[PDB]
Amino acid sequence: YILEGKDKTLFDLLKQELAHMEEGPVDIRKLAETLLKVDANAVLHGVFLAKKELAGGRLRLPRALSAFIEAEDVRVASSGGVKNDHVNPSGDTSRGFGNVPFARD
Amino acid sequence: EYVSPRIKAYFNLDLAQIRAFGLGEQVDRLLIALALYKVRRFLVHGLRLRTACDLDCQALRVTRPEGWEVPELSELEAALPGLIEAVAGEGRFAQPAVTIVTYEK
RNA sequence: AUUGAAGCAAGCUGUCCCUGAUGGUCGUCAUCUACCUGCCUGGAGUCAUCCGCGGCAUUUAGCCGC
Repeated sequence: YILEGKDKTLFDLLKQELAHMEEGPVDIRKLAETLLKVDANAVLHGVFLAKKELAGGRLRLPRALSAFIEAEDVRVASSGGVKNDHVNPSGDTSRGFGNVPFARD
Repeated sequence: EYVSPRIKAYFNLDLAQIRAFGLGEQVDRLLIALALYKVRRFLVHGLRLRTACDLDCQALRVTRPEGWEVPELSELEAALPGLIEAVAGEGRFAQPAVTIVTYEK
């Protein structure tokens, strides 16, 4: 949806930046300033280009901040689960059964 | 993802071979100070090796020769410009020190 | 090539019976052996919420478990 599609205005500007990335020294600061001009959250959470024309997709930026949650001394308990049939009344028919016990923790 | 109770970084400097170059004790002390400088800077602020690889230094120690002491980073900072000046005055470096070449097919 | 037969050198003679096996010594000696460096410099990296939409429903007539 973004950087691809029949119409895209913000392909031209990025191609203008990648023109410098290709025709000179590659600079993460120019990327950071471009992302700051188009999206402030992209600066913090990182980006990777993949279009062959955009310098082979070589340009990238790792995330600036990270977080997670963890547990210690965990006592085991138990649960089950479900992931099963998805059937059809007409045409393509492949699913008629299924189950997931898992004995999940 | 991996969990380890003991991660170790090992560093080895080949004093015998640099002596076998035999370019002069000024060059030897220059290269020793340069190596110690590299190690100290990496150890202080090089430890974000990877996006999920967040590492910290708990303690450095020497293994061989036993009982030696390592300079501090500010002390190497203060020594380096003098030792480089000495080796430049001995004429081991070419002049101009930085040399320029142009690349095209 | 055809109406009134080339569809035409068409009928022309070769049969059954027979026991090929007894025995020969390919066998003794031989030394394959010694010398050599593979190695060497080079970042794989980066961001992308497991939730569950199952069942009951032919059902937007309408809800409900783990």
